[PDB]
Amino acid sequence: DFRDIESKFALRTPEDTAEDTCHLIPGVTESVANCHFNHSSKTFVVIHGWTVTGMYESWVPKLVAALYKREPDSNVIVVDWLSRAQQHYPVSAGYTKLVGQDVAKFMNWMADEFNYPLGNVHLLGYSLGAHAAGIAGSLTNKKVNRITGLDPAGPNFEYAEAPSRLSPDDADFVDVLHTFTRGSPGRSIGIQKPVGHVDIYPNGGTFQPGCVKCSHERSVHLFIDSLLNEENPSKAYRCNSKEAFEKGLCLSCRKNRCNNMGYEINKVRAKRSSKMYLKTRSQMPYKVFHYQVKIHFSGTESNTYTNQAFEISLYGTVAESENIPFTLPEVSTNKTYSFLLYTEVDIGELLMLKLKWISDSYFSWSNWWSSPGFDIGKIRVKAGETQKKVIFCSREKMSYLQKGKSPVIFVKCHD
Amino acid sequence: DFRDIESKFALRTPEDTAEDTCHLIPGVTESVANCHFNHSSKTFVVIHGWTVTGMYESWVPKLVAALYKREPDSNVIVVDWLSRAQQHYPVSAGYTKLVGQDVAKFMNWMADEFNYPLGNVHLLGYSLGAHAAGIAGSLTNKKVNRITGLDPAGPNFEYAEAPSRLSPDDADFVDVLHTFTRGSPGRSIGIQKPVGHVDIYPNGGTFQPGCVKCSHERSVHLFIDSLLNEENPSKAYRCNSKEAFEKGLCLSCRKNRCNNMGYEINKVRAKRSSKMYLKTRSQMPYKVFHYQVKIHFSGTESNTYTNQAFEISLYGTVAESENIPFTLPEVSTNKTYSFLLYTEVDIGELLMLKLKWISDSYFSWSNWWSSPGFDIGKIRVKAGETQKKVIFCSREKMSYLQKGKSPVIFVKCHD
Repeated sequence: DFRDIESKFALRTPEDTAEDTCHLIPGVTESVANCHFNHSSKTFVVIHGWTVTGMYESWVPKLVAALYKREPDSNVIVVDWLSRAQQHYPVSAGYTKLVGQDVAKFMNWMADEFNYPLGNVHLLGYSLGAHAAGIAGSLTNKKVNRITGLDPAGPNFEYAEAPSRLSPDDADFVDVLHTFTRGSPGRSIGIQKPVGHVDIYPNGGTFQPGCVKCSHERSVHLFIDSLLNEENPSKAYRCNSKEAFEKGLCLSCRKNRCNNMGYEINKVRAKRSSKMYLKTRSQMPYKVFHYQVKIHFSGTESNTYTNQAFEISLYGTVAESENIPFTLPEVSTNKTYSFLLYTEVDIGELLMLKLKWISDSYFSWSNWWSSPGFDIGKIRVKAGETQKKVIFCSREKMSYLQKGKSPVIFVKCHD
Repeated sequence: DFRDIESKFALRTPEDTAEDTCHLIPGVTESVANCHFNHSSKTFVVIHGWTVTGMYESWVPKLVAALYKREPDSNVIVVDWLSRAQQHYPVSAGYTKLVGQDVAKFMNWMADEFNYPLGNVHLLGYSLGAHAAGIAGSLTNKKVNRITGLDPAGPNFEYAEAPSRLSPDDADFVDVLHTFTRGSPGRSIGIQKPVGHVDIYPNGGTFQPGCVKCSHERSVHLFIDSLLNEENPSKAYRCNSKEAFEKGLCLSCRKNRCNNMGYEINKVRAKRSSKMYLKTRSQMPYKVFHYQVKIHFSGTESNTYTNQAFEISLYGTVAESENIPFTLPEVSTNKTYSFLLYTEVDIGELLMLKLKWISDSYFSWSNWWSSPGFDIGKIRVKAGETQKKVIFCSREKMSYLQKGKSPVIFVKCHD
């Protein structure tokens, strides 16, 4: 052996939940005999990240079961961070480059022991483990092809240098998921910067409101539910900022302005640190569909903004939605607005649109159980997947805005 | 003069509400000078019917306004029943044939005074006036072409002879409207027999539930709203009985099994005293659309009938309906039922069907807020107008019957 590794190794098997089946000893010894290894196989390696107490991360069994059922003949290896974990948090950040040197010796081992092509390997991890993976990928003699960092750490790595962090040149393709950008960068965990080729801000990137501490457990749950549901990947959209995407002007994707999420990013490289966006549900598998609208208003009386309590329903060929309350901070005459539609079901082909503006909490009455209304019609839509430039229309009576008991309907017409 | 008429005559004008403008004196005197008459015109004559007190029927101004706006250059003439009215009710029935002889001398007058072709005249009336009109049409030397009797009388004319009543041979085409067949034939007003070529039983023919006495008054209202709305006549359907039509097996009209109502009966004669049916609304103009359904049930558990509290909604291209509660006295597994859909609006082309079986009054709970349900799908429909043999289908989840909060949806499919 060259550098005596203190971290114990474990090449895991699908018949293993939360223990070690086969320990791979360091040094150039027997490796394929005790631990099963296939050269014509997939090698996805993980790093256990920062643990405050002495505990192995409880989400490993569902993890290794998910990657083993997703890909047969898989070589999954985990390292023990607890050999150099139970110390101070910046001191653990100091030990990140030593464990990076350890995994550096690891992928330098079979580079000449087995002469691996290193074009079929995967490296992934979270918190300080993803940072050590980025350091190791920065060190690499032969450039690694893929890395999916999960939710990284915070105030230890502030304006650090590129070999000491994740970088686009650290791999052929770098992906990252900032679940938790909430709070101060110098205090809270999470970096507010597009550190990789692509970066994700799920549920706005601040925090998932499902409510444990709910910051990296999400980042592994959406990844495992992305890789299980391989036939319908979640479609992320390139945009400029959080609120610009929330208004919904970044859902065209006529050119490369949108891509998938999770395991398959469709192998698009040479990126300019662009911002890529999603919304998500909470505690059911996360395949939220997206839609954007182009609403039109009219009226010569020129009334102004009052309230944001509006609800809309949707009926379609495949499924149905009851009601989705939303918030529009500006509403007036002769103006076009837009807001996002996040749906838990696949509506599919469209027939008609249902609208219910009761506003029961925020000014339902408005001085005669009715508001001074506008005339609403010619609402256009755009689907978050593929393209749908279709034209709708309204009818005569229910184009008027009315506060409470207002079942406004819409209808498709093509002429 | 041959027979000195006691009834005063009035050839009415559109500038007349409830009075006499021009009195036409009896006997062969001047007739076209004082009262305006055009030979190339339409002559629709009326008879004021039975009045308990001394009163001219208050619905004459809207009547004569409606026939004058419907047909320009119209010769409308009314007689005074009050000359021989204010006596006993069978004694008034005795005077019906004397006023029939009076109007007999009337249409025998210009048969040789002006040599009228008598193929452009109309005779109409109600209560005993329609009976006297039938007697006069039975007497006629040249056969009259048209008569629209309104709601006739009751116990005076029970199993009477054909010259003493309305009959198919009394005219070329005889129409009648039994609004009120409720009660005993020997006590209540109204005959329970197809006295004419066609007969109508509106709202089942018992009574219109709009709630005055609400009987004959209703009759004249549906006739005037039929003649005002000439572009969309109410479509009556030939059937066998009241409940057979109420179940809805008489709405095909592939052959002559349906016709219009009001003024225009499409000139179909030589009838075999068939029963012809309608439903109607109350105190708005009466153009109720009709639909019939072919619902299918399934299930091997073989559950039986419990309740009849079901509600259904309809969404379409043109309009919408909120909910229409109905009653089905038999519901079970693997059985096909049918019930009528009476709508106040024109739904038009169809997209999808909405069903809400809350049954909040009649057993909404059913021991766990849910009932042991059936699987429902493949519902066919048939429009009351023209034909619509279209095929629909259901989806996977909401085919199950559930008591309360049950938004069952349906979808059109053609493959």
